[PDB]
Amino acid sequence: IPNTAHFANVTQIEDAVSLWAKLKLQKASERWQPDTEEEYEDSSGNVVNKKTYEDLKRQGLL
Amino acid sequence: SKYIGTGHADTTKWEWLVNQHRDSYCSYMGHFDLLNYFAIAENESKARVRFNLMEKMLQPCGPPAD
Amino acid sequence: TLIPGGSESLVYTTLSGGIGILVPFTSHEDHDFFQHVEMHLRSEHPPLCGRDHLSFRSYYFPVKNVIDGDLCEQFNSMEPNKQKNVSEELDRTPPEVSKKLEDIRTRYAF
Amino acid sequence: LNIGLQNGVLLRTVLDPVTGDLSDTRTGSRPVKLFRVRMQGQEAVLAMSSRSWLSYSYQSRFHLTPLSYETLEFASGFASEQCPEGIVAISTNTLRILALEKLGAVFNQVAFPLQYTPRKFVIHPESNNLIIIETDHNAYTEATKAQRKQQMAEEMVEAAGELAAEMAAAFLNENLPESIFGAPKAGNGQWASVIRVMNPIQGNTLDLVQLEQNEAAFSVAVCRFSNTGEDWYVLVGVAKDLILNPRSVAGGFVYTYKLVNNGEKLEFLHKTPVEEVPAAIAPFQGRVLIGVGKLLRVYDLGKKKLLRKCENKHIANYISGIQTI
Amino acid sequence: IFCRKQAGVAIGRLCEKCDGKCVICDSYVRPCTLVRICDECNYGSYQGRCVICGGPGVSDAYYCKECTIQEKDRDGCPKIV
Amino acid sequence: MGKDYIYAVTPLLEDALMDRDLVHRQTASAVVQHMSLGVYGFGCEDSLNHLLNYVWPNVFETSPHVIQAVMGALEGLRVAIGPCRMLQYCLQGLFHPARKVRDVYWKIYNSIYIGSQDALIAHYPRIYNDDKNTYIRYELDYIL
Amino acid sequence: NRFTVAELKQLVARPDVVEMHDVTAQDPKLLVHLKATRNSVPVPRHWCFKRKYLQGKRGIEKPPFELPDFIKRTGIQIDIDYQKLHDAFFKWQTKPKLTIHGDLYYEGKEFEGDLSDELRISLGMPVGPNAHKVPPPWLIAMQRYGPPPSYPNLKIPGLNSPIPPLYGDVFGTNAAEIDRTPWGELE
RNA sequence: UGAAGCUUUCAUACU
Ligand SMILES: CO[C@@]1(C)C[C@@](C)(O)[C@H](O)[C@@H](/C=C\C(C)=C\C[C@H]2O[C@@H](C)[C@H](NC(=O)/C=C\[C@@H](C)OC(C)=O)C[C@@H]2C)O1
Ligand SMILES: [Zn+2]
Ligand SMILES: [Zn+2]
Ligand SMILES: [Zn+2]
Repeated sequence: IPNTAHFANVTQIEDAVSLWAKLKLQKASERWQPDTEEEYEDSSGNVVNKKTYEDLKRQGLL
Repeated sequence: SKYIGTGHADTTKWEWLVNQHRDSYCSYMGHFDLLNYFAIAENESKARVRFNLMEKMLQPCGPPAD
Repeated sequence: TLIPGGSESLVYTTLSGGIGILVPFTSHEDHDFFQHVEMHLRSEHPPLCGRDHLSFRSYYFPVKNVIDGDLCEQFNSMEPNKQKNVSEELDRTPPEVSKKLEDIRTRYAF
Repeated sequence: LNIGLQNGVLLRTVLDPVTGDLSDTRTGSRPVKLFRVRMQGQEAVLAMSSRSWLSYSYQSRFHLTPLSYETLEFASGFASEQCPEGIVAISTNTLRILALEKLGAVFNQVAFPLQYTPRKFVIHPESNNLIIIETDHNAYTEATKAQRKQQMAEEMVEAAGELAAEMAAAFLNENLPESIFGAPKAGNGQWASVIRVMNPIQGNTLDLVQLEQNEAAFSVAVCRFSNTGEDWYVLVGVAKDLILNPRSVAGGFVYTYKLVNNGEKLEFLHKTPVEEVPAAIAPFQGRVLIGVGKLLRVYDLGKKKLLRKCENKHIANYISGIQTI
Repeated sequence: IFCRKQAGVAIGRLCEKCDGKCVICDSYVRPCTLVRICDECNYGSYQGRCVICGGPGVSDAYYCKECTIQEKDRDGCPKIV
Repeated sequence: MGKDYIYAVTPLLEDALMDRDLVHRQTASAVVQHMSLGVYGFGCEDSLNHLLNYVWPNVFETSPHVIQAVMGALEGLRVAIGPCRMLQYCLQGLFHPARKVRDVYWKIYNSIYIGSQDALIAHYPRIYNDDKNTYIRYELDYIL
Repeated sequence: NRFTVAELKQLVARPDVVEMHDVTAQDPKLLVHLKATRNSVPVPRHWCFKRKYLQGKRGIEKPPFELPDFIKRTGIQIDIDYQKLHDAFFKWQTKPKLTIHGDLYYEGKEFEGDLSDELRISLGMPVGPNAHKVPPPWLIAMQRYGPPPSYPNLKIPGLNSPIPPLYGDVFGTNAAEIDRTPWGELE
C-alpha cells in the first residue's frame, strides 16, 4: 500500500488494508474506463444491437 | 450576544442551520425577484409562496435532538 | 451590436421586464470623467429611500470596474443650482456634461 | 433649429445669435426633409430620410426615434372629427394619413400566445424558425384534462338521483378559456410539457408535439451529426417524475427528431433513457455534449439510441449550463 | 461604556477640547454623518452636552468617514456612560 | 490617492509582517487597515489578498495590542476585499476541535456577520440533509 | 463513546483531511465535512505550538530592505530631476510577485537549445557566422549518435535546421507539432 | 540537525 496522506495516524494493519480497499473502490469507480463504459453499435445488423461493448465490436469486426 | 443569529464555542450544528434557514426565508420574503423566481418555478401565486415560507419559518430542519 | 454602424455591447435581460447594456470604455479620459461624475453625484444627489449607492451596488460582492450610468443620467434631472455646483467641479458647464452623457449612449444603444 | 443635410445625417444648433449646442447623429444616403408636426400637443419636427424619424426632447429627454414604416416624401399635422391629432403623409403612388399614439416608448412589440411557461428556444439556421419548449408544474396535459373531465361527468351522472336532468352534457361542451379563468392547478408532482415550431415573421404554429403527463422538458438543441449527412436534428431533454421539495426524480429521457420539410415538421426517431435530469445539451464537433445531473457526457447519434462516448465525473453538484468555444 | 439604546432626533454635541474627532474611533480625519443620541441622554439638564465628557457642547458631533463606511453609525447612542 | 502606491509598499509590509518584533506586526496591521479602507472600489484586491495571507496567521496572538490591530485590519479587509473571502477564511475553523480556535474564529465570524449580514446569503456553502433535518435551500436550485 | 482515527476515516468521503485531534471534537462529522469544502483555507497551524508565533530563530542576518529596480535606477544615494522621478515612477512602474488567496505564510517559509551570452563567452565559443557551420561541442555527439529521445521536437543547425537557423546566441529552436484578442480593452 | 516552555530576589531596555 503506498504512503500517502490518507494513511496517516493509522497504526494497525487490518485498518490499513480495509481503508486501502475503500480508497481503491472509490478511485476505480470515479475514473473513466472506456473498455466497459462505451456504447458501440456494430455494422452486423447496422440498425440494431447498440449493447455492444468495446471488445465485442472488435470480435465482430475481426 | 444580544443579536439573534450569533454563535459561540458551544453552538451546535442544529442551531447554526436553523438560523441560516430562518434568515434565508426572510431574505426570500424581502427580495422581490427571488420570490418571482420561486413562484415561476413551482407554478404558484406569490401570496401562496409567501404564506408557505411563513409557515415553514416555525420549525425548519425538524424538531431538535434527544 | 444593436444599431447599424455602432459598437458591440453586452445586453442583459431581467425577470422584472427590464433591458440593459454594459459597454466598454475605449480611453482613460472618458473613464476618468465618468468616474468623477459618479463620485460627485453619489454625494450631492443621494438615493431617495435612504440607501447608500456604493453599498447597494456592493450587495453581495464589492463593485469592480463598473460605472453606474443610471446614477450619472440623473444629472439631467437635478435643479440648475446643483447642476452648476456639480459641473464647476469637473471644470465644465452643464450643457457639455449633457452632451458627453448623450455621446456614449448614442455610440452603442439608442 | 435643426439642419437637414442631403444625406441620412443630421445636425442641431440651439437658437441664439451664436451656436451654443451641437449634436450630430449618423442615423441614410437620401436627403433629409424637415417638416412641422405636433406631438403631445406641442411642437416637434418630423425628419424624413430613407427611414422617417421623429425628433423630440421630453423635459430634457432628447429622442430621435424611427417609425415602423418605410420612406415618405412630405407630411404635416392633421386634425379631424375622425382624429383631431395626426399626420398627412405622402408615399410613392399613395396618399396617406397616419398617426402616432405612443407616449414615449423605446420598443414596439408584437405578441404571439403560447400554452405553458416557455423555458428555452433555438433558431433553425436555414429556415429561421423557432423551436420552443414549454413546461409547467401542477399542470395537466390535454389528454389528462379530457379524461379527467369525462370521469367527472360519468361520476356526476350516477349521483343516484332522478337520472332525469343532465348537467353533465352542459359541463362537457364549452371549456372556459384558461387565459381568462386560469389553468386548473392540480397535483404536486404533476407536469405538462410541449414542443413547438413557430414562424417568427407571422405567429403561426408550424408543428406541435405533446409529451406524456409527468415528463418535463428542460433543454433543447438543434444540430447536425458528422456520421450522418446534412440532416438536422432536434434533441429534447426531459425529466421523469421530478419532485422539487424535497427534490426527487425518477429519471430522464432524450428525444430525437429529424426536422424535415424545410424545417417545418418534427418526426420522432428514438428515445434514450438517462439516470438523471438532462439539463444542458450543446452541439460539439459533430457530436453533442449532455449534462446528466452531475455528469458530463459526449454522445454520438445511433440507429436506435444515443451512444455514450466519453464522460467526466468530477463536476461538483449539478450541471446547469454548457458552452463551448 | 457606550449607552447604545436606539436614539432619535437629539443631535449629539462635542466640547471645545475634542471638537472634530470621531466619537467611535477617535480620529482626526474627514467627518461624515451627524451624530444622533438617545432621548434619555439628552433629557433635562443633559441637553447640548458633550457626548464624551458631559461638559458644555460647542459643536455638533460627527462620525468619521471610516465609521459610516463600516456602518458604525447604526449601532445606537454613542454617549459614553 | 494611495491606489497608485500599494504595489510599492507591499514587500516592506511582507518583511515587517515576517518581523519577530510585536510593534512591527502591530504597525503593519494598522497600515494594512488604513490602506484597505483608503482604496475601496478601485480594483486593488490582488495585493490586499496577498497581504491578508500574511496578516491571518496572527489570529492566535495573546498580546492585546497586536490582536486589536489584527481585528482592525480584518474589518478593513472585510470592506475592501469582501465578506465572501472572510467567510472562506473562517469556514474550516468555525467547528475546530480545540476551543481556542473556535473562540477566535467565532469572534471573527460574528464581526463579519454583524456587518453585511445580507451579502452572506449568497456565499454560504451547501450543507446536505441528514436523516432528521433538511438543510438544502431548494429555491436557489430553481432553473428558469 | 468516541470515534477512532481509522474508524472515522472509513465514514468520511475524504480521509486525508482527518487528523489526530479531529476525533476529539464535539461534532467530528461536521468538522471533517467543513475541512473538505471547495475553499476555506485551514487554521494557522501554530495553535498547538507552545513557542507561540514567529520568533524561534534569530540566527539569520537580513540585509536592509532592497529598493525596487526603478527606484534604485532613479540614482538616490547636487542636482535633482523631478520629471524623471514622475515619468519613471508611473512609466517605469512594474508589478511585484503577488500570491494566491489559498497560500498562507509560516515561520520557515521565507527560506524554503538556448544559451546565455556570458556562458558562451566563458566557454570559448565564437559567435554565429552568416553562412557557415559553427556547432557547439555537444552537437557533434548528437550528429554522431542521433537525435535525443527526450526532446524529439528540438532542432539544431546542421542536422535538422539550415545554416542560413542561427542568429546571435540562439543555437536551437523547439518546433512543436482562434480569435485570441481580448474583448473590451482600451485603445 | 531539531523541540529553550514555566517562575522570581534578579539585573537591563521600551512604553
Ligand atoms: C490632552 O488632551 C487630549 C489628549 C484629549 C482631548 C480630547 O481632551 C483634547 O481635546 C485633545 C486635543 C489635543 C490633541 C493632542 C488631540 C487631537 C489632535 O492631536 C494632535 C497632537 C494630532 N496631530 C495631528 O492631527 C497631526 C496633524 C494635524 C495638523 O492634524 C491634521 C488633521 O493634520 C491629532 C489631533 C489633530 O487631546
Ligand atoms: Zn443614551
Ligand atoms: Zn467633552
Ligand atoms: Zn469614527
